[PDB]
Parts: sequence; structure tokens; C-alpha cells
Amino acid sequence: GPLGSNPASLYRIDLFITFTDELITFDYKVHGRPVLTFRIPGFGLTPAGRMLVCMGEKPAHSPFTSSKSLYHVIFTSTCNSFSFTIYKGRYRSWKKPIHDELVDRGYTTFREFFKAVRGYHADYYKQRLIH
Ligand SMILES: [Br-]
Repeated sequence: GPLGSNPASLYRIDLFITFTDELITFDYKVHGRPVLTFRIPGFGLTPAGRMLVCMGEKPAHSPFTSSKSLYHVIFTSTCNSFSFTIYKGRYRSWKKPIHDELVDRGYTTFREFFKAVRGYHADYYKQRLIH
């Protein structure tokens, strides 16, 4: 396959969303460390419900309990493109994302990119425990 990708500029954030009945956790990571973490009271969700939370939508709640599940949301941007991609479980190169979106916008500074990334879940950030 291709020997590599060489984007002239690349900003990336990996958002790990952990679903449990008691808490849902949002971990924004760069270079393997959280740069922002927040948590909301958990609720039951269907698989489509979890994807909608990953998209930043408000899904219907379910009364049913479930076991812990990890979703991996990847934001990347060049100066002229922005990608939004959602995996059930962790990213793998062989794994098909459950949602993949490409925006013809890009970002020239990381601060603007990070602000744009946060906006996807801003309504959940309003619901955070430590407020
Ligand atoms: Br919090």
C-alpha cells in the first residue's frame, strides 16, 4: 500500500467516550495524554444512541443497564480539510468506522481547531459533574 501520508499540516484530537450506566466520560487526548476530560451522569443507550452521543446529538434514553463500552472519536484537520470519524471500540486500520465525515473547512491554528472540536459536544459539556 502507500508508504505513508505526509500532510503539510495536521492537527489531531482523539476523543474517547466511555459509556457506563453511572457515568459517561469524555477524554480529549493529544500525544496519549488527556488535554480535557469531563463526565456526565450516565443513562442507558442503544447502539444507535451511543453513536448519536458520539456525533454530539441528543438520543433517546433507555432504562436498560449495560456494561462498559468504549467509543473512539477522531478529529483531524489540515489547512483545507477536517475529518470526523467514529469507531465502536478503539481505532484499528483494518476496522470500518461506524460514522465517517469530511468537512471542506480546515484550520490554520490548533487553538481554532480545538475550539471547533469542542463545539460538537458543547451541550454535554454543559451537563458535566464538576461545574
Ligand atoms: Br466533570
